Order: sequence, then structure tokens, then C-alpha cells
Amino acid sequence: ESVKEFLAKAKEDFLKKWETPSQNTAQLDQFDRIKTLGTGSFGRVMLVKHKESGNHYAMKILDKQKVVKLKQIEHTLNEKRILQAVNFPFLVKLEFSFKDNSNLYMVMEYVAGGEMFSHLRRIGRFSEPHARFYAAQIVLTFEYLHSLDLIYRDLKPENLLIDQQGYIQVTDFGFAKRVKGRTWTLCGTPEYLAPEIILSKGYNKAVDWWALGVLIYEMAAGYPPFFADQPIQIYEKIVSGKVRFPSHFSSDLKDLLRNLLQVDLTKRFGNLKNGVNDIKNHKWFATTDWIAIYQRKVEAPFIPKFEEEIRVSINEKCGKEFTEF
Amino acid sequence: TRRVSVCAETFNPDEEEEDVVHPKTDEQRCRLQEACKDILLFKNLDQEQLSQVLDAMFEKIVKTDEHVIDQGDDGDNFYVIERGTYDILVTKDNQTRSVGQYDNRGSFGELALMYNTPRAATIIATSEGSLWGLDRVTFRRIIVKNNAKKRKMFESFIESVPLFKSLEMSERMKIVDVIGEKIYKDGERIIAQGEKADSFYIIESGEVSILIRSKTKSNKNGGNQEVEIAHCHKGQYFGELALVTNKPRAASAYGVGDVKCLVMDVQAFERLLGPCMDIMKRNISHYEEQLVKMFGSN
Repeated sequence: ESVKEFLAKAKEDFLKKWETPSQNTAQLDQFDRIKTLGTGSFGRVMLVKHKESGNHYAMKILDKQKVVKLKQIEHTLNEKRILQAVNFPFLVKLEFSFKDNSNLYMVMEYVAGGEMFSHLRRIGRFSEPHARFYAAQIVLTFEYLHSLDLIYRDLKPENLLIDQQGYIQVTDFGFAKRVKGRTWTLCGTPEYLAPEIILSKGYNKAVDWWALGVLIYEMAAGYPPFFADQPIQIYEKIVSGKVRFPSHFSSDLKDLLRNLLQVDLTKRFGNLKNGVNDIKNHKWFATTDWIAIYQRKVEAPFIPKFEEEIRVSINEKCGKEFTEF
Repeated sequence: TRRVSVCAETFNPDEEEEDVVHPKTDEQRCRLQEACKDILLFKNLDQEQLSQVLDAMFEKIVKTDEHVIDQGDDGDNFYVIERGTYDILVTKDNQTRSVGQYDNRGSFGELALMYNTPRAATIIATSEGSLWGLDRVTFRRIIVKNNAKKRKMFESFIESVPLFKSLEMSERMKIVDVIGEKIYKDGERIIAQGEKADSFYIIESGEVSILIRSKTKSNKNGGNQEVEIAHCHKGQYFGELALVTNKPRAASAYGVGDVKCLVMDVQAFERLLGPCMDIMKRNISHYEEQLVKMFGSN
């Protein structure tokens, strides 16, 4: 089928960019500067416009020196290599990358839309059809990523954006990692952690599917399946695998979720013989047109609503290590 | 409220190259084990890892009036009480409540073993006491290292099994993820002739004797005793037929000395990799060979 075609052509396109990262592409003098929405509690993200084309992009300001501290400096040098090598419709884009004494500036695409977390929390919960709509997009995105042996590891409403077309756009590859075999960092979000992560048994693609189960549950319920006031209790619930579904959850949904939230890896959807098709062919996704969702031809159920002046050092610093970029 | 991500310190799982000594009496260690039974991170750890972990636990002496942990402070260790009394306090908004006490028993701060996060309560000693402590980094490294070593070892025993040679790397790892281990003392029965064949074994140590009571050979009667058909050793496997058929076990299997086997459920195996017959055919130039091995003479 074309699925194989697409993925094959996909791996090709990816391995090429992966084994030859596109370093320092565009020049900072081609982009101006507008607002400056990028504070929070880390990093400096400011809006910006383009010259000739005159487009809008989101530039992440990462002071070459600012690094070295914090928690890590590879979970980034690696993050950059991935964003640049990947290409999918429901994935944010690394448009332009560059550095020099400033060093390591990320020119991400910009969608003047709304956050998934804000939307979900306001209305409480999505109808199953609407939830299925967003879910399909994440299934497809994970199939693509896993095709490239890349695991996301941080699925959650907070990391999902709703673009002006009403489709999902995934952001923040802080924990994204290419792994063929097994990996071990205990990372992600409490509510969304897999039993194997919590217990350090080693893991790979299966955690993303577990997270999806959590993500789908929360969308249709309004709250995550293993919620609790204390982190410890959340994990003990996660490890026990016992889940209680709201009254309004349909049968097909409950079944799909029992298969995604499987503590037993021999029974978890996505991890079995057929992989992602066990999910794509599930009765809950029967009314889903996978190609349609991919081409973004389906009508989304919700269209969202729509400082300072830093300078270089006139000299390149930490460039004696951030070479690869 | 937006939930923030958490992350522990990274570490090269694959053993760098052999390169924590805190004395403990039998009673002390035995008491530490008891205190740890229910802690989820410890709850289902194997014998070895638990030992290495207790080995790594350092002692911390505390004088009365001293703060073991203070609410809000960053956490790095988990503590088990050895001696002493302690008062537990929890501040909610502007109020601080002396909520509970510990009297020479207890543990707290388990969360610190996962990632760095603020201490949720304050613990103060009310007498001279002693606590056993464990640093996150030390704890995570002991565990990951050991599980990554176990994985490599499981991987090898699956890889050397010819029946699984056509398996891809990722397919062997799915097995490694779920496969079990069992220890058998010399002479104890592992497989009983007649019961249902649900799994297969791969000997990783010791030997196994396969016996058959020669009666199921005719029409009613005979031998009705004990005959050894085969005798397997380290690296070999038995019970393979459960992977390709659904008839009661043909013969019984007993441990010849101390034995350690990897045990894999057939149904789980199929759900993960599909039926074994297809795997055997994957490499067509060895299909016949494989067939003769499974249903052949010897």
C-alpha cells in the first residue's frame, strides 16, 4: 500500500537529513522582530517576521553560554538534529537554524492558534467523535515517528497546539530521542508515565502508545485515568493498571482504552504483532478516514481564536563544542 | 493547571567498566528489607538488586532537634529509620501542623528516588537517632545497570536458539521485555507429562532430564515406569512443541541439579510475534531443517 511507500520515502528523506544535519541555514539579518512572547520559566522565545517573503516565525533564543548548566545540553543539541531531519503535517517545523557567538537560534514555524490544554479545560471534555478526530492525528504522527525509530515521550494536552485549520500541531521535542533497542531516562509528565518508565525496566516505542491511551482518556473524560493529589499515588495507580471509566464512555472506547493502558506489554496495542494497525482497525476508529485526516481534508470540530533588544558578543564563545548545529 | 514535565539525570545504561561500602549487620539488613517490602520501587526488585541497593545505603546519625528534611527543600535521598523518634510537620498555606510522629520505625521521601522535587513535609528528630539513606543517582544507576545487564544476557540466550535466528533485533527485545525466569532445585519437576503446554523453556544454567512413561505407546498397557528421552544443558531449550501444537505434554521434565530457565508463554509469544510456524519459514533455505528439528527423530 502507499503506507509502505510513504514510510519508505520517509525513512530515506530522514536518514539523509539525519546523517548530514542542515547547520546554520539562514541569516539573522533576514528576519526582523515583533512581539516577545517567550518567558514562562525558561528560554527566550520571541516572534519575528521575514524579509523577502515576509512570513511569521517563532524564534527560540538559546544563548550558547546559557547552556552548560541547567539539566542537560545534549537533550537539545539532539533535539535540534531531530526537528531538522523530520517532516510531518502534524509536527511543528524547524524553519531556519543558525548560530555564532549569539549562537543557537531556532526559527520554528508559527501558527496563530490555540492551546489544546486551554481548550480542553474550558469545555471540560470533548465528545467522542471530536476526541477521535484529534486521536487519529496522534496515531498517524506516532506511526511516522516510530518508522524513524524516534520516540516522543512527552505526550500531553500541554504539548499540543490547535492550528487555525483546527488540526493538531505537536510541539516541544525536549524528550524526543532516536532509539533502536532500549532506552532508560525517567522522563515525561507524571500523569502520562508508563509503568516501565517508573520502574526502570528499559523501554522504547511502547510508552508513546500508553501515553496515547492516557491522552484519549483525558480528552473524553476531562481528567487523566490515574489522577491523584500526590505523585506517589499516581504512580502506584499507574503500576496497578486498574482503571475506572466514566459512565458515559462507549463500549468501543473502553475496549480500545483497556488495550492501550495495558501494563502487560504482551497485550498492549501498538506493541503487538500488527503494531499500529491494531489501533487503526479498532472498532472505535471505524468511522475514521485515515487518508483524509492525513491530508487535513476532514472538517475539524473547533477553529481556535486568532520586550527588549538583545545583541551578540561580537565574538563566538561556546562554539568550541556546539560545532554540530 | 498545566502539568510540568519531570526528568531524572541521564546515564549510560550499558556498563561502563567496573570502576559504595557501608557496613550492616544481619539484623539491620533484615530490618531494612522489611521496611522496604511495600515501597513500589523496591516491591518487585529481584534478590540481587535489592542486595546491591541495601549495600549502597549509607548511615546518617541525627542528634535530637535536628531537621532530617525541611518542606520545600530539594530532595535527593530516601530514608529508613534505624533508631530514634521524629515529629512530622506539614505546612499548608500559612498553617503548620504537627501531624504525626515516628517511633523507631518508618521511611519517607521515596519520591526523591525518581526525580528531583520539593520535599512535601518537614521531619525533625526528637532524640538521638539513626537513619539509613539512599541517594537517587546511586539507586537509579544500580537498577538500570543491572536491568541492562540482564537484558543483554536474555538477548544472548534467545539469539543462540536457532529456532529464533530469523527474528529481527526488535523482535528479540519484545521477548526480552516480558520473558520470565525461574529457579529449580535439583530433582524438582518443571514440566509434567499430560498437563497443558503453555510455555517453553531455555536453560541458562544446570541440566534438565526429560522423562516419558512408556504407556502411550500401543493400545492400553506396558512400561508404566520412567524413561529418559533427552537431557538438556546450558543454552538448550525444551517444551518447544507448545509453540507449534496444542496437545498435552508428551513427557515430564525434571531439574538435574540447580536450574535456572527462561520461561516464555506461548500465547504471549504469538500476540507479540505471530505464530512460530511463520517465523520458521521466514528463511526458506532452512525451513526443512527447522521442520525436521521440531517434528523429527532425535
